[PDB]
Amino acid sequence: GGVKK
Amino acid sequence: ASESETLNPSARIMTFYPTMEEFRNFSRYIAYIESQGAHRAGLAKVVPPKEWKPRASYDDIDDLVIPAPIQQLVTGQSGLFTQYNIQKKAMTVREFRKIANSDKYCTPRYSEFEELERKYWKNLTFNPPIYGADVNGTLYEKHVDEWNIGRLRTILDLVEKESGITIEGVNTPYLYFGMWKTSFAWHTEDMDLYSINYLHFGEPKSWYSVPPEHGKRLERLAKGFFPGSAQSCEAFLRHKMTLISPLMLKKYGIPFDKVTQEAGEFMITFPYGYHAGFNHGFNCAESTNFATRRWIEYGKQAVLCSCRKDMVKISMDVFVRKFQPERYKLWKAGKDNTVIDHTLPTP
Ligand SMILES: O=C(O)CNC(=O)C(=O)O
Ligand SMILES: [Fe+2]
Ligand SMILES: [Zn+2]
Repeated sequence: GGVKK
Repeated sequence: ASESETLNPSARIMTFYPTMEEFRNFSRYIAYIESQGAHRAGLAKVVPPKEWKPRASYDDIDDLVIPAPIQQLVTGQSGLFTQYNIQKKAMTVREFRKIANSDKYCTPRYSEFEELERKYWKNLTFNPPIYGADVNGTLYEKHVDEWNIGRLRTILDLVEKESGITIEGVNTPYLYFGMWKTSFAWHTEDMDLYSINYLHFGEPKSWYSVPPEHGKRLERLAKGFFPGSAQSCEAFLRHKMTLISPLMLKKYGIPFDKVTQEAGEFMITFPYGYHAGFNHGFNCAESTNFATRRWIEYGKQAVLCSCRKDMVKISMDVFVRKFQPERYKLWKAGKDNTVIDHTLPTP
């Protein structure tokens, strides 16, 4: 999971 | 030095010019440039065959929405800085291009890159520019099957295939609209993956890169310069807020190389390859991460940031099981003491 930015 | 170390010994940034034939199979060409030691530098440039294009023209994107543009305030001195990203209300490419070209945020005049570079490091803390970064989407046309950042078909796809999990920017495309002085701090990719970067149009983007072989030395230097940050989060560089000038690197014996990416050119960063840079002026880049079998060991050993709870975390389980069955049981019981040879290629 997670996200860039 | 077993032939693996005799290739690209200086670990310098190499540039490749693939024929349309080589350019067609992405994963194959990557394995090839690595066979030439491109990975040693942590960064490689790939100029696509001249008749290749992923889009007709970009006169239509003036409308596109940058939902989360950011203002880059930089604080620091003597080659060491910390970048703080302030978020600004949404805006369109036209509003962005307008400010990017305005005489206020416009690219300064200069002769040789050496001079544009000196100005960057002299003025990065002045006139906080706006960067329309991490914009979800792609500019590739639906029919382009060569190096389409939207569907590279590498084993990184296993994350989605096996779990349905989507990680924006990692296994999905990201667009970056930059202007003069916008920059990207020193970092390796999430989970120390590979990254691909295509500069669609505009002014160039310059890169700094430290060979994976010397990554830890860069981390030790960084830790010493920012002890406060290091102790609250070992992997603080993943916060992407740390800027370090080439002169500081030079002064502390940390090997690195630089390269400038022109419009229509691809940049490839390798596992554990530390890099940082800045944009010359208005431009547009698209990027995403990808993986190869060689990445697996890096993924298993990547040191992640734990102080923030939204950071990219990928379960390595599916990869070890499928590509390292003999070690799955051992790794699961935390007894896999595999040492990584950065120069070695997937044999
Ligand atoms: O666009 C930027 O500011 C930084 N891009 C990357 O670090 C990349 O594509 O791997
Ligand atoms: Fe990167
Ligand atoms: Zn952290």
